[PDB]
Amino acid sequence: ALFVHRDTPENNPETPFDFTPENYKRIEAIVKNYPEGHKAAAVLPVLDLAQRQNGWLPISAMNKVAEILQVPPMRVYEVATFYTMYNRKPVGKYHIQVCTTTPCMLRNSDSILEAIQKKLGIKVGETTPDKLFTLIEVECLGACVNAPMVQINDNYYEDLTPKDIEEIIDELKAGKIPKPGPRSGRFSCEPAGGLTSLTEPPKGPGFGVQAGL
Amino acid sequence: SNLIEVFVDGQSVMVEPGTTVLQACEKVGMQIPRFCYHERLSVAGNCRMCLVEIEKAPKVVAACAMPVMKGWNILTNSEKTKKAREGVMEFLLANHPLDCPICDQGGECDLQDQSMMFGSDRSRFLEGKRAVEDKNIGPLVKTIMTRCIQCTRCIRFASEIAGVDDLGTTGRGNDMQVGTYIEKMFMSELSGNIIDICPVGALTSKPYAFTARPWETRKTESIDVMDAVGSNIVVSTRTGEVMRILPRMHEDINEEWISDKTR
Amino acid sequence: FDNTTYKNLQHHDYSTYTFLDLNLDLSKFRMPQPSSGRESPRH
Amino acid sequence: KTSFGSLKDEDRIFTNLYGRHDWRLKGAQSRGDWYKTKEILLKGPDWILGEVKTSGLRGRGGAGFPTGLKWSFMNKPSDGRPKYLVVNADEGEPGTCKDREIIRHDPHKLVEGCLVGGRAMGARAAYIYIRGEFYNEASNLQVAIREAYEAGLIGKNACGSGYDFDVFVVRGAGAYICGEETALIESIEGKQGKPRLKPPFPADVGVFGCPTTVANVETVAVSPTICRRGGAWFASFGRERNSGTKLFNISGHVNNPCTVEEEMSVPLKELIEKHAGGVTGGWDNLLAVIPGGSSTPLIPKSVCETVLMDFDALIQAQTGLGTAAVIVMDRSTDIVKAIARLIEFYKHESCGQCTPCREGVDWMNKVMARFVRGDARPAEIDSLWEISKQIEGHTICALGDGAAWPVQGLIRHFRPELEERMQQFAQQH
Ligand SMILES: Cc1cc2nc3c(=O)[nH]c(=O)nc-3n(C[C@H](O)[C@H](O)[C@H](O)COP(=O)(O)O)c2cc1C
Ligand code: SF4
Ligand code: SF4
Ligand code: SF4
Ligand code: FES
Ligand code: FES
Ligand SMILES: [K+]
Repeated sequence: ALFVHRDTPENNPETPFDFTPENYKRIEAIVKNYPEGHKAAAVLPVLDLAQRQNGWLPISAMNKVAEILQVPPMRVYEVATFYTMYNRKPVGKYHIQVCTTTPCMLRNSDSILEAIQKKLGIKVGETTPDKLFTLIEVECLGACVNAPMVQINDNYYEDLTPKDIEEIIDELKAGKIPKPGPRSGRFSCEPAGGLTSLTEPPKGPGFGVQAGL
Repeated sequence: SNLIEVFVDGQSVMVEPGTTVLQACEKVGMQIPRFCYHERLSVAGNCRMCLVEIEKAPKVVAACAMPVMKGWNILTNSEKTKKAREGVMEFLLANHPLDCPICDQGGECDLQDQSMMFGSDRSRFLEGKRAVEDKNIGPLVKTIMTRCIQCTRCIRFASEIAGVDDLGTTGRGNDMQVGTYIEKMFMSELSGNIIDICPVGALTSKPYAFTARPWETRKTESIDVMDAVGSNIVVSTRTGEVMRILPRMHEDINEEWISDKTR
Repeated sequence: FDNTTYKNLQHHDYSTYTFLDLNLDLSKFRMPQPSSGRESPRH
Repeated sequence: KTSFGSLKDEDRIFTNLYGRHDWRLKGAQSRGDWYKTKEILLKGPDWILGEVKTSGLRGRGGAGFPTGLKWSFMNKPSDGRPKYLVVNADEGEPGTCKDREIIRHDPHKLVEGCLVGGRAMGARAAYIYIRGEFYNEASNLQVAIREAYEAGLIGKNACGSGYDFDVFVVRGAGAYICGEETALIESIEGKQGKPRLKPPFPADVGVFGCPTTVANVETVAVSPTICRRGGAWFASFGRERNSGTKLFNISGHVNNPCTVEEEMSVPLKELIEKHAGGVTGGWDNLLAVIPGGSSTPLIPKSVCETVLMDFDALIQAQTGLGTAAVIVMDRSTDIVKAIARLIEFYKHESCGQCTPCREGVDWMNKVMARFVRGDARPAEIDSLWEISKQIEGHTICALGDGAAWPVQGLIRHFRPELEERMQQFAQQH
């Protein structure tokens, strides 16, 4: 990945981009979350909204965000290139993001990564020729107790095995969307083979309240 | 009345509140090493070359940014201070390119000189070095950005002195790069001043390139006549030829800047 | 009292604009923002 | 007390930790949330801060600073600027996933904590900075916030106490460094997530240049229960200056990796076998444990035998509690490769602002890569140790320290493994 921009036919300042009228209503609500006189605070959410509409960020999208919020364009380029979730070149319909940090590495995240590469016929960092999937590695995704796991767009898929990740790809490739969450049988982060705590009904309002309150 | 008392190596100094540790040391004639700090720019505190030990404090403090407290004893020459300087210098030079013979900064380089005075004399870096691509920002300033030490002086000057928010940092970590991101020219009437404030040969005068070394130039202190401001200048000559024009500090006229026509 | 099923199933149906739709939905409740006194730091 | 770690369900705070009950307002109220919130707000900030102080609560974000004293920096007359509470939900420390469960399964505890904690500080609003990957978790929090607004619990006249309070949710864009308190604030302001030097401290000049307190999600979420049940109840768990209950994440080489709430100062071995189902291959197969997320030095099996999980105990073991995220490594682990991957993580996350971490961490990463293959000399181990000491304590923020400590832990307890690899490589070349 490069952190300088070179204009091309597919990505230059005249590349067409504008927010849809509905997304301008969403931008107005975003900007109102911050004190008057501090509109630059909306750069990150608005820049991310431009990506949620367009899928990625052409330089023309960065210029529009700067124009709307009246910030210098360079200050938007700085944000776009600093945060890893901004796609500065096109990505596939399904951005597969495999966590390969140590807690996930210990629970065999390499097998998940090899399973995906074998199925899609692409290497890490590539897009499939059909442009349906892009594959990359990422750092801890905050689901370590559910390792190994991947994120596809907004959804987590956890407690994976090579068989499980192939089924998810087959479902996305078939037009369906699979359910997020663990695939090992458990629901979330509880220990497998039965709960070890929180097995009794929770207490009700006012339980254990100190006197004098 | 309003002054507070601090000590620099046990020597009492009276300073106004808000004075930084670096400024208190200046009052006793001790210049703390620096790279990112410039008295005419906003405080950055990112190079860490100014780290200094405060007596009875386990953690060294950035002298450029830290305001001094009453009764502090700043130890500008203690072993802790010296080891911090060597470590920071070691990190600055780890990826710096072996460019001194071909680099125009050589001979008047703050990285060379503070390495000699405050750094170690050898390397224990056994890896390959980083290398970054150059940026075209106009006909006046040549960029060799592998030499950049990411001090952000040019960014702060462009934004604050020149009022041009065109320079910034892109990327993260060891890949962080100073530039414009897009292909752009930094053509402001005060643009040439980033050559002076860049501590290294990352930003250099294109017209001047390769023509002289600092130690051989004769300095004539003179005045600029390109406008009616009367900016104070130094005319650098060698063997009877004018080699370049530099600013000369004058607080009441041009501070330490000149315009590009003057330069 | 059931403790055997998962009660956090709503997010299975969340969409691309779900978070920002809720933020827009919440604008009607926010107290008026404070003002630094100018339009921006460059004014 | 001498033994700790048999916490009863009635003493647990996050009673929907596993999402087996309705996470929404109706379920949250049935479980005690939002109960008598008006009375707490009418008691005043000094009473609320007093409760937080006597509970001995400490920061659950990884640094463990006394919460009651920290929150008291905001108890001062207004100078005209608004005051803000920023709740840290960035959750980036590898091994740590506790704050994720609170946000999606007990969101109303976090919202109520924002109001109670905000009241004590005198804040007008709370900004909840959640990492951008947690999209579904953020939407759950927004749904809960909308429920609280419509019931009058927050907003104008919050809970009928006459206190106006807003709760905003701001999402990140993918940066572990944005969990650092000043980097988080800069990120909220629309800049790169680069930390600030201190002073000024956030309680004086913070988000938008205004008085601000940054608090971890878990620190905030427990504050309403400490007020209802009292600081003395909380302080009856764990050792002195190590009070309360704590969320633990047990990942790595354990039979049943899980998140669980347990009492502070529980033995590490007791935690791993009572809740996680023991070490994969049994306790004798244990090699090393990272007790508090990737930034805390590892400890070997010998130390793991009797170490307690609290700030003081783990410090004496030459590590730290951190986020209380326990990563377990068994005897089949390539320990050098495991730590090298963490150094690679810190290489990818360093903001690049300041010299020792921008250059030093990348340098340490290169050395560790050669150490994994054994392509080095034993003299380079002391060099690497010295390099890590030049980063620690010389950077703007603690990410530099968090990169040096894992390296120091490996050299401290696994030097012969490093030297053995070097011998093999030399023998084969
Ligand atoms: C690199 C880095 C990442 C951090 N990430 C988090 C985080 O994700 N969540 C958190 O609560 N604190 C994090 N911290 C610690 C915060 O800076 C801060 O100490 C904490 O949020 C204060 O809240 P507390 O007192 O409730 O713990 C991080 C610190 C560093 C240096
Ligand atoms: S900037 Fe200084 S140290 Fe670097 S190559 Fe040029 S003269 Fe040498
Ligand atoms: S180009 Fe020069 S002035 Fe600008 S950040 Fe790099 S070293 Fe500093
Ligand atoms: S220590 Fe690293 S992450 Fe922290 S400010 Fe310095 S460069 Fe940025
Ligand atoms: S290490 Fe993969 S989710 Fe944390
Ligand atoms: S001169 Fe102080 S950190 Fe750079
Ligand atoms: K220069």
